[PDB]
Amino acid sequence: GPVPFSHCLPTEKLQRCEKIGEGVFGEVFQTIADHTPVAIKIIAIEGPDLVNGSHQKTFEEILPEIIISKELSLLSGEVCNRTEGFIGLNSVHCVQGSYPPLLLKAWDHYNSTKGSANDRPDFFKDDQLFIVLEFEFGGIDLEQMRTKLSSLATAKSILHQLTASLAVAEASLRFEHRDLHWGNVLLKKTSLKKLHYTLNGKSSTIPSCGLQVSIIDYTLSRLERDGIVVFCDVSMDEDLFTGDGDYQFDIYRLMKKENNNRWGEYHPYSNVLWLHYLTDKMLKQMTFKTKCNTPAMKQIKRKIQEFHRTMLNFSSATDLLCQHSLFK
Amino acid sequence: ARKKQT
Ligand SMILES: *C(=O)C[C@@H](NC(=O)CCCCCNC(=O)[C@H]1O[C@@H](n2cnc3c(N)ncnc32)[C@H](O)[C@@H]1O)C(=O)O
Ligand code: NA
Repeated sequence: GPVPFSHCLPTEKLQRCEKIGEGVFGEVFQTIADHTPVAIKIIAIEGPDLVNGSHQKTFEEILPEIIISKELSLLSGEVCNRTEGFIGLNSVHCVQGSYPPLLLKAWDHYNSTKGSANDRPDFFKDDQLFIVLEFEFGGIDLEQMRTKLSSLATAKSILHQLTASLAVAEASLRFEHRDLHWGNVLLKKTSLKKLHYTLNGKSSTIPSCGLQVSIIDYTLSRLERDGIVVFCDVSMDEDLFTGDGDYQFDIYRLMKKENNNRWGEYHPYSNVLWLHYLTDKMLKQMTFKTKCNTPAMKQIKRKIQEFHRTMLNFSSATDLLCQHSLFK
Repeated sequence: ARKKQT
């Protein structure tokens, strides 16, 4: 049976919620428990009414994200294919009830300061079901860090972390993220100088430049275990492929070209397409506190430029990681 | 940007 909101959000945890993100299908809050921040994603399910202008998803439609979130979180504890580059999953609950007034307070604060595209979630009845996903707090998204990074040396570490995590997930799970825009890449400070991963039993390190990258959001993702494929079939989607104004929206169309509109198949080239979009953001949208003012920094820039112009000739993140000169 | 929007 479903649980009340108070089971996931006891009073102290609920009182410390602040809203951090939103989309058509739900709301993300940060809170604290045992002195540690966490992120809480809340999605209404199974009801007949519109929320933010769209129908609610069913439990069966949220299950792929839950499964993929768990599999990717578990990669931090694996041996042959190990990465911490995907967000940790702490818990998942099915909750029943009206929206907590304390979360409405947080929602209002966000609407007042940042502005929301969503309806104020005050209209849910006491029989409403929700999925509540509790994740590790992964830091701040790359888009919000557009003006906050030190230099292009940091951009290099970010790209290497992303490529390695995707390669590990390709090897372990035949994973494709499929929606790796810069709102779905998080950055957090670390005191570790090197980050560790293992790919098909071979362990390596990546210089951190003081940041640990976490990939989030598996709504469009695909993976498999023992021939059972978990994915989102967007072959008939009437809006996903008609965006404009950002290279992001071309990526959906380019994935559809690569896979012939057959989303169950494994096409790890989609990971390369996203990494190209991310590299493009680093070179064109990100603005750094210290620019490339020395010969050595102009060299790093030239290496990332060379990555941008060559990486689309690689077949997967694994091929990029193992063969591209940027990572030697 | 989010992949889809109101
Ligand atoms: C496709 O149609 C799926 C659709 N999803 C939804 O509508 C559900 C809600 C999406 C929320 C989008 N915004 C974010 O995720 C932002 O919240 C912050 N965030 C999220 N998760 C974390 C964690 N673990 N730690 C820290 N911050 C976190 C980020 O700012 C993120 O950009 C869709 O819109 O894609
Ligand atoms: Na992580």
